[PDB]
Amino acid sequence: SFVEMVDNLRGKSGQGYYVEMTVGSPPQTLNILVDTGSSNFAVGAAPHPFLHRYYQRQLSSTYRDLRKGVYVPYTQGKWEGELGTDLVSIPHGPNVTVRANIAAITESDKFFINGSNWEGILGLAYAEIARPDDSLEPFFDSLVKQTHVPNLFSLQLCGAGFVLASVGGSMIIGGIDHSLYTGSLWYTPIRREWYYEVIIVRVEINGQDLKMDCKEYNYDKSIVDSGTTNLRLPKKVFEAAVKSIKAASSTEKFPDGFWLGEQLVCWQAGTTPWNIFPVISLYLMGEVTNQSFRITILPQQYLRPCYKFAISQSSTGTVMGAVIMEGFYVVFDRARKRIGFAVSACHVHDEFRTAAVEGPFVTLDCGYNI
Ligand SMILES: CN1C(=O)[C@@](c2ccccc2)([C@]23C[C@H]4C[C@H](C[C@H](C4)C2)C3)N=C1N
Repeated sequence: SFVEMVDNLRGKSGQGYYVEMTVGSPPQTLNILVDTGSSNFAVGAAPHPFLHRYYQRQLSSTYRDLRKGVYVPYTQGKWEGELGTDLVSIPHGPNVTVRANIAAITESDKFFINGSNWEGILGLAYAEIARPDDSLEPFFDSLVKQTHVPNLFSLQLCGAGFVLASVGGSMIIGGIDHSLYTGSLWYTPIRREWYYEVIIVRVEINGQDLKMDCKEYNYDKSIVDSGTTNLRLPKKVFEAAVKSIKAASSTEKFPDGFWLGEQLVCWQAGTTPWNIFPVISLYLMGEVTNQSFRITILPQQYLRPCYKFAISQSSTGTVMGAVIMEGFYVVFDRARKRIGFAVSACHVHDEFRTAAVEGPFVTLDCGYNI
């Protein structure tokens, strides 16, 4: 039953969402970040100043060494680990246990987050981007293969809403929980199975079309990534977006340090002039060629709590992260190579606007080949 997976996600604002998992025998309890933007099940497996718990392979009777190291450098930092398998469960997920690949993180740099309360990450993307290579079967692949769990999962990230603020959410594994969304689910095709890649065909700020060649929206790719807090946009699209948002909220302006996601902006006790900030609609390619649908997000989503501007620039394509997912119920339909969006039952909104998922919208080549 999906009811037992509701609210199985926790986290601190901007520090990601984690689900509780157990690894090894006896079950070692660990909080594991849900990451649709990577493909490795990787867990702290050695002491670390930010870690209060970690995976201890020696304490596990069911641990099996793969005798193989793995080195994962990335832009912001890195982590190194040792490959092995062990029994893995999600106490508030499917009532199953699977033998999955586990990257035991023995050393890392700027990977773990102070006070985040998670001790590892669950890469939910595809084998193509797994480390060291695509032969290391990702967790969800192992789960589907070893169990009767449907090849599909869905994320309802709720955020906070009215010490870093606490967020809640749900990861429904193996199906769709209809109590988690209202209205209709709209599907955009997963362009290719590595990241969860999609195509954005149009963008609007307060109804105003950005009027850009749609290739710019997906340059060099667009992905859905729960492991990213912000909505991240390619340079050219980011600037056009910020310009439009600066204009719409012209009435009393802010420091450019705020627009850069650096500085924060403060009112007090529900005096925030939400109405001054525009809505943002991303049109995603529909399942039918010349069709599309839009998801519309409020300032309550892209201003995260005093608030920070949760829209930032990208040199690696569009990243639809938490702040865009938080308005909606997102279905990662791997079995049908598509991603569904629907208005979330928990999305934050005032009494004049609401996050929306609306389609269809017709057009009369938006992908960035590879
Ligand atoms: C964009 N992104 C990352 O940089 C991160 C990552 C980097 C390298 C390997 C695997 C995953 C990361 C995961 C977690 C949360 C956040 C900071 C840090 C730790 C890297 C994103 N996961 C996402 N989606």
